[PDB]
Amino acid sequence: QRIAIEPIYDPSRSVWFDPDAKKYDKSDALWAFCMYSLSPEKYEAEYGKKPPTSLDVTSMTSWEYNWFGADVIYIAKYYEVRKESVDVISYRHPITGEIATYDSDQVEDIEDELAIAGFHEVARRSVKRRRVYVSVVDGDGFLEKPRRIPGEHIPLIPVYGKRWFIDDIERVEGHIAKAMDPQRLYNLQVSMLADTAAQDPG
Amino acid sequence: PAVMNQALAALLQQTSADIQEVTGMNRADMASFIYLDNMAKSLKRAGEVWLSMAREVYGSEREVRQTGAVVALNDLSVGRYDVTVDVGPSYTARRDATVSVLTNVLSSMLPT
Amino acid sequence: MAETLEKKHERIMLRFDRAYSPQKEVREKCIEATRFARVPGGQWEGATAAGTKLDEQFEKYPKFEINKVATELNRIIAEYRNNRITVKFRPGDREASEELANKLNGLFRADYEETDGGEACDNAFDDAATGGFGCFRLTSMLVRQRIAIEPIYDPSRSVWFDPDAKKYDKSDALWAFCMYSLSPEKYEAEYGKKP
Amino acid sequence: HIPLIPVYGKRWFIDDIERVEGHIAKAMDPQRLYNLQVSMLADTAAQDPGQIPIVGMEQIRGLEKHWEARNKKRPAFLPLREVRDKSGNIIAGATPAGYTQPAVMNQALAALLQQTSADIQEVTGMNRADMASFIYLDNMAKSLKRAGEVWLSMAREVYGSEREVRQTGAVVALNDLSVGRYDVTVDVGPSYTARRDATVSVLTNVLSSMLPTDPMRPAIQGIILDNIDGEGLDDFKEYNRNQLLISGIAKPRNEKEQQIVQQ
Amino acid sequence: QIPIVGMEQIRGLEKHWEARNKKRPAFLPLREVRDKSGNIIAGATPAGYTQ
Amino acid sequence: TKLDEQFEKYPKFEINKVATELNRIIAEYRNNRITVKFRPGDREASEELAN
Repeated sequence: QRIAIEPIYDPSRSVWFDPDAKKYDKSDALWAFCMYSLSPEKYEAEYGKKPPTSLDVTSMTSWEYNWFGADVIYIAKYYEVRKESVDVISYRHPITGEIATYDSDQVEDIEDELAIAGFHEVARRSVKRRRVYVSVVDGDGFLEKPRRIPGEHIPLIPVYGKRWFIDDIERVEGHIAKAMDPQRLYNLQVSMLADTAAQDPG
Repeated sequence: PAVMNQALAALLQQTSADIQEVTGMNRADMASFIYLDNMAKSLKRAGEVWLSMAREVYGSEREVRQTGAVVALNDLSVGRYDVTVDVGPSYTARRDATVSVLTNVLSSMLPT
Repeated sequence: MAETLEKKHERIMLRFDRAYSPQKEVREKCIEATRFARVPGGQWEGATAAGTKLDEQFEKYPKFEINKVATELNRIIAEYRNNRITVKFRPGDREASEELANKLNGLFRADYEETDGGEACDNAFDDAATGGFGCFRLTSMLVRQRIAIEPIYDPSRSVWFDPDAKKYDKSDALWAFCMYSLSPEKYEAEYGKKP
Repeated sequence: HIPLIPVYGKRWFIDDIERVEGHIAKAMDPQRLYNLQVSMLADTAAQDPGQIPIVGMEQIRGLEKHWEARNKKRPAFLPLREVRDKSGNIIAGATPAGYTQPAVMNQALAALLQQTSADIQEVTGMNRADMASFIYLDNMAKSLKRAGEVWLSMAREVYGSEREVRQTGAVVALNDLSVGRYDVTVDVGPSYTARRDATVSVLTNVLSSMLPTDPMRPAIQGIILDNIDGEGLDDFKEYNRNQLLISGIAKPRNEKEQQIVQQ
Repeated sequence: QIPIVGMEQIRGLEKHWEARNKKRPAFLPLREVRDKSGNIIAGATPAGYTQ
Repeated sequence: TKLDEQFEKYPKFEINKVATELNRIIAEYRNNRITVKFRPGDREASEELAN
């Protein structure tokens, strides 16, 4: 097993968080979405034959843009955080030290050594923990049923240029938003001068 | 012939000058400081998430050298580790990290 | 007259209005300033949709925005983010005060690092330098007990003090309010079904 | 104490009312007047770009195609008629009557552009005191001092009193009382991620103000190198500590060196 | 600046002067100033401009 | 505009001058990339753990 770091493409129209999270790093969030586009053939590869797909909708893109591709199929990943109750069933084995042992519920089922050198002793303490589940959904139903991922936090890491919290809404800014008006006014000035010059040469 | 009215010339100069004005102690004077500072506090959160995720994949560390699990196990009630998440320069190999700090220790020393 | 008996609640509500009224025009300027400097179209707010008929139409006046007041503010904020400063706990003249100071400002560092201290301080300074008022909170969370440092968002329209406190740090205050917004579903989560 | 810690940019108490100010309130009027100046200049410039000749209808009838293509073809001349009154007499020549005017950029607008652009930089901003960020950074320190006082008052009820007869606190959960105010003072200083940074930062300031002489300087360097350091420095650090403790500066921590290398 | 003209000097030709900045006219038409007897007293140029 | 029963379009020249500073900022980061550190603590075994 391994931990991997992967990139996310088009974050502006792909990542959506709980509207109740206010911190920079979104620590206090309880769910999130991560959308990505897909081709009909790759949707046929996994997820089986299936109906002809029901993609998600945002009504965001093609806003001043040309469309030619019907290879849309938008799929999303869904992250949940739940409390749940898990039984710690410690094999606190007296020998070779081993005081205050772990034995979470998900250990014994996979770890079947037939209890070589552990003993069982106190194993009847139930504790509320915190786990994270992941799922794959579309506009119709579940492409992949929920399963728990190995951690405690939502594994999405946001990066901002400049971020502020103004009126119940988080606001960001890059490095070119402030220069739109002078640039697109300079362009108009040059374009208007060119043809006026070209109209009456001599 | 054509004339190139005065208002257009004034607008050309004004807009061309304003584009540079709007867009941009040694470090803080540069226009790229805030972005490079907000990147560090994102990497700090990434480190925290990695630490929380690594215990269940590689197992707890514990001491009595640094020895982990046997086949696949976590250990619990071992407590928070004694490390602090920070940021620093990115190095391809460990040797670069060693020589980079040792050469900074040097060059601040009189020959003696 | 208390708890279930809401006779305490009318007093609380009256105190809210008494605290809100004096500091009402002051906070409007702070909010307007932050919005003027940060929101993309906020420099023209108040006019926005203004124009003339122009032969039975409603063409609106062009409203270009060339933001030139934010550069010095960014310089000031970068100045602080370069050198962040924190609490020190200097010792005294005694046999054991050295170890006492060491222990105390190690505990404080532990509390500041393992919670949202850095975010709280950065947010407070940013708001204070932009509008003029910032704030942050100091609570005690259960993890087997701990002191935690937390940020406060939108201090201008969220924090209201006793109108009888006059000092910089509001030491001589006897009550205060801290508002925050919430979603209907999260209101259903805790606080029960409720009205 | 109430656990809320206010932070102000600039604060004054004027008429029974507390008044605050940031760094952009003073510059709103010049900025939003500059915006209006630019917006008003743009469309005035865009209204009348060039010049067009003006003629009478019967002075050019039948000759429009020659004037239409005067920039593509290369005519040797352009024909036109004269202006005749109702009885057939000539009163004006064959030249066009006049031309339209292009945009002008009145002088008051130019003066306002320059003045407002200059005023924005004037209103908004011994070495430290000359900078425009000093007052904000000074008001932050006195907020942090109050935060320290609140934390120290609240920490006694959570971690217990200290006492000394080392610093050992409670047993299960207790406060102790009538132990009195502590012997510390709240201040501000640079913020460090780890303790090692704090140690090396002050030790290197103690150094670099010392002439190369006296035992001191090697001891300071040894103490500095004992802290700090990262990956792959095990052997170097052990070699350093050996020389640091055989010279009576390290105080063996009663495990192996007091009986092996110290002896 | 706005040109100043007489009412009878431009009647029936407003659509050409309205669109002089969008379309690219080869010229602009205008009439002369005539007195009560029908004699010409002024040319086809506008009388003046505002300041 | 129509322009005598056609649809000639306005010329729209584009002179991109806003990307130079953005490229400078990006080059600044790509020259110095920075990553996670994992500083040690004050304990007998924290050094090896951090390594």
